[PDB]
Amino acid sequence: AKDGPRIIVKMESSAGTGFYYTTTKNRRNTQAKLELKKYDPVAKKHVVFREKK
Amino acid sequence: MELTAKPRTPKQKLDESMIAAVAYNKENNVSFALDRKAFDRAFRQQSTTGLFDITVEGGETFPALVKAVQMDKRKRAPIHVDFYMVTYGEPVEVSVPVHTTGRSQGEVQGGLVDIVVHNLQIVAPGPRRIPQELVVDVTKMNIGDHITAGDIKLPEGCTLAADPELTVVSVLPPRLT
Amino acid sequence: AHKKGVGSSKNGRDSNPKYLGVKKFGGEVVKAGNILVRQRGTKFKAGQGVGMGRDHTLFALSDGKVVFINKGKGARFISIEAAQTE
Amino acid sequence: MPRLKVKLVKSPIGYPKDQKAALKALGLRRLQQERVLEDTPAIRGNVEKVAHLVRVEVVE
Amino acid sequence: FHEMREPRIEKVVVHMGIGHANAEDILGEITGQMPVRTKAKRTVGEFDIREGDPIGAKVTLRDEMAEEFLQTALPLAELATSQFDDTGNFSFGLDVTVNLVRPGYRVAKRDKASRSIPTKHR
Amino acid sequence: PMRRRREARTDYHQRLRLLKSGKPRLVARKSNKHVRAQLVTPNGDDTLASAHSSDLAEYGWEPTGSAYLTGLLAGLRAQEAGVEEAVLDIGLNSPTPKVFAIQEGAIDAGLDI
Amino acid sequence: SIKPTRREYISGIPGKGIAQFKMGNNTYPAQVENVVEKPVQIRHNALEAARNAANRFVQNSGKFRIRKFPFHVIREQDGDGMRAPFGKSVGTAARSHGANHDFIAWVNPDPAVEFAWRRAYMKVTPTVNIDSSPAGNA
RNA sequence: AAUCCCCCGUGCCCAUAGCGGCGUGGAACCACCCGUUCCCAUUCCGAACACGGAAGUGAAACGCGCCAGCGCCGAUGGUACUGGGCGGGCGACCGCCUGGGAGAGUAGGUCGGUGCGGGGGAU
RNA sequence: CGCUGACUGGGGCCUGUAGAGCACUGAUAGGGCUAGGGGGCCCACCAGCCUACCAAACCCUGUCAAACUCCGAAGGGUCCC
RNA sequence: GUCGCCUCCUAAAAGGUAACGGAGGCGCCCAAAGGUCCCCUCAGGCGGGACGGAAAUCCGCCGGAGAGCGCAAGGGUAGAA
Repeated sequence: AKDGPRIIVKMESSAGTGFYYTTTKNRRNTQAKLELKKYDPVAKKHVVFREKK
Repeated sequence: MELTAKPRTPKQKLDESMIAAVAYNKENNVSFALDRKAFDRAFRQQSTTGLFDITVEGGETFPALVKAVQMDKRKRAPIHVDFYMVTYGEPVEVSVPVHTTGRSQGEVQGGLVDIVVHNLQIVAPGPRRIPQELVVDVTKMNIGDHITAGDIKLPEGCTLAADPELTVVSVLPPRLT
Repeated sequence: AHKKGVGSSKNGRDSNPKYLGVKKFGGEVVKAGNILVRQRGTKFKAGQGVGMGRDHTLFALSDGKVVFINKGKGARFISIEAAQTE
Repeated sequence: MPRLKVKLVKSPIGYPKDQKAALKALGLRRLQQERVLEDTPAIRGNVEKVAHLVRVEVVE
Repeated sequence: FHEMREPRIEKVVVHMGIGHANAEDILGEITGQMPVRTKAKRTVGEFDIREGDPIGAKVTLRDEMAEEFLQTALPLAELATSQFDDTGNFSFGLDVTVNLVRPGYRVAKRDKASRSIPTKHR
Repeated sequence: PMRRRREARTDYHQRLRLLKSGKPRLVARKSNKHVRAQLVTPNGDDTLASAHSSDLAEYGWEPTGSAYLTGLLAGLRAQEAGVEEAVLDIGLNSPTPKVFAIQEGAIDAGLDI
Repeated sequence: SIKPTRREYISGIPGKGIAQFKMGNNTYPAQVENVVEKPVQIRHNALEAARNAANRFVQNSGKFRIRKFPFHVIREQDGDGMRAPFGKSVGTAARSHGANHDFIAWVNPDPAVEFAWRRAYMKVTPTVNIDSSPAGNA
């Protein structure tokens, strides 16, 4: 998107490998290297999910 | 005094020499009668300031007359009045005037004057029991003084359908005090 | 290379609110009443409003849709006599 | 069955849209002509609105 | 009915609060109903401009508890006069108040028919 | 405010929450002195005195049991009617240990909740 | 009836600049007054004035009361020339709704004030109506 | 057990039920109440939420009644505005003919009306 | 395709200018009650005192609003008959 | 000068319309204003007391919510967002 080194930075998150990812917008603003949550890659379902990229 | 009509004809009526005016009374009404010529005379006297009544079929010779109306129109010539009597001993809604004299205090010496947002006095003394002309003027006037409700000074019939402290009549600088 | 002031001059753009389907017509599982999108429809007609009473839409199917406050979200069912046994 | 008998007057030339329809409706071809109908508030209405349109007569 | 108006406790606070950490801990030991509220404003009448800080201390204490306090705390205060305010209630000292409790007090608590507490009962 | 926005305490709307649907308003009206619930179901529905502390006297087992039974039974009375799966009605306060009690009733009452 | 841009974006929230209401003196009955019939964004200024000159010629007792007051205004030449016209304000008043209760020469027997107002009408602008009130003028 | 009086859960009509002034009720009802080990529980205390239980009380919330002062409701006859038709004035505008016809303004009206169930109260 | 169409009669459901209205809001005038500034007086840390000048807010008499409206029509709409 | 887009007014009352006609906001953001389950009852005014004399902090009364909601308006609306 409109890449603006302004606390506005786009990122994703793997599925422990579940394989690929899924969309997400972000803001250093707070918690830098902070970013985790679960989902479900083509890999079965669910799976921890770090976001960092 | 007299005034007739009551069918169902306001336009033409509301025209010529006869002005509408409902026959209003606690419990019943009856087509508008009267006339644009009587209103005159009488009204001219002092509508809701004294009271009388007219003989339509000797029907019911009672008082109460007007409790509403208007010379509305621009021209300033009324048309479409309200009429309500009172053959009861409940007479409240009674709004009769009150006059001073000229007592010299701020005027004939201080030139000063006085506003009278009052004049009238909607109260409720002894039903069918009021002096068409009640006067009360303890005098006093000038500087930054003022008198209103509260003080006042009511005779006989102890009503006051009104309140205390409020638009009585004060003395202001017709020029400067 | 900028813009100016003291020229307020600031036209406004377009909207498109409505009551679509108004009150009491052939009811179709589709946009009920509208004046606040993202809306959250309801059940049958609506009668709640900053007015007092209520409004029936002698039209019944799945559901309709609200407008956020205005109108008055549905809930006071009202399938309509035209919802009995065939 | 109050049967109504109206005639044609003051050409609707350029006059209100609808009004005209009420014309072709009630059944109004050429000018200053005469037609009749049943009271029927329907037909009635229309015509009336058309009022000034021409002239109504209670006939049969 | 003289068995009415005739009193029976009703609340009674006792607190303090400075444009600030712990001082309320000296508060906890004297009783047991910690007050945690946030004063504020935005000026320099003390250096208290900070309009959103936690300095307000208020150790609520009606009935039961207050009793132990009214008790062990009523001796060191020397006055008994004036400090008597209208609304059947009063406030002395480093910060303390207590309210009367005539029979027509509560009702003023209802969300409904909230009788604006008549002035002949209180 | 509108009648229900100047008083205080209730939540009726947290009743209408379940109103939407799910089943009978297995609404349980409490008053310590005892517990009383009905069964407001959608459509200007009604009820069937399914369980009350008086209906069968008020016993002498306090909270505990009371419920334990009032419910059960209740549940018994209804499933005779022809209900089945009824939605719960916290009527008021938080599913207090009472509440929870009655609750049991239903459940044990076999009237699914 | 072209009127202004808003009560706080263009020009709304003023004192309009004028010379207040009441003058003369009381009076319970005597109904002495003035009103109109003409429609016109009553010329503020012209207004303010007028009425005043009224006092200028009398002085004291005669309800020099007056029930008017402008509160909106026009605009015109300021900027380019004639085309896309922004707006420069000036001259507020109030609509004299085709006649109505003007100002009052109210008092017992004091025509020495009737003539006044009179002088007051003369002035004004939109013709004016010379009149009396409930009862007349004594 | 398929009638009225009462209280209790409680619903519809979004104040003709609100405010408040005086009053009445506790056999029954309901609350306040009596205590706090354990269920749960207060950012502070079992005030509120809460478990167990008599005595005490109707004070309080509360329920029925009376009171128009504040409010709420609100006609008839009536005036503005106007759909439609046609006239006057250069003029801002005025008027007529035909169906529609409010608010405010006096009368007065109101101190709810009515559902279902539960406890009784009427062999 | 064939009576569905402009239009009228009926029936619901809507919009809420004009008007009007003042409890929402913002004006605004005559005034009463009042505290803020006065102002003259004990010399005035007195924070005690009277009162004719300006006011805020509440109360009475009044009045303007397209970007105000507790109120509310003319009329237009839309589905059905 | 100005072009995009969000709101008011203009639109005459369904919807919708110029004007270089009125006024005002946006090319953000919030990882927790997210999802639910559980509790809360606003501004304000008045009356009484610490540090406090605008302007808190607590305690006791009054309240078609006038506060409340990251941002402009407008609708909403505590039952509550």
